Amino acid sequence: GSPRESKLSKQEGQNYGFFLRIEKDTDGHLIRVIEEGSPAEKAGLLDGDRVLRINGVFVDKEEHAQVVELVRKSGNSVTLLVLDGDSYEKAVKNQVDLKELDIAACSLC
Repeated sequence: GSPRESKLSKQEGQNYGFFLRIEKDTDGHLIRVIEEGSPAEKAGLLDGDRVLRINGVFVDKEEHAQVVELVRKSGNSVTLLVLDGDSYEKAVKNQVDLKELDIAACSLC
């Protein structure tokens, strides 16, 4: 499956509505527990998605704290490039260069 670009917006007094996790023996910055009615929910985030980029910044190899800090530094809007859990785990298995993944697609019909 393709990565997706999710554009989240929130107000002061709100959160985006998900947890970012590192899990034992699991690769990637994991999105977990999408809160009902949240910006994350509205923006198409899914449990098990990995965050590849935050506002264009490649974060797959960054430490958890630095990924969370980039979210904080983004303020009340943030663009996430995410990849679903199955596609991410297949990509790592297949030695796909995650840095080259982009949403741009174009086919002639």
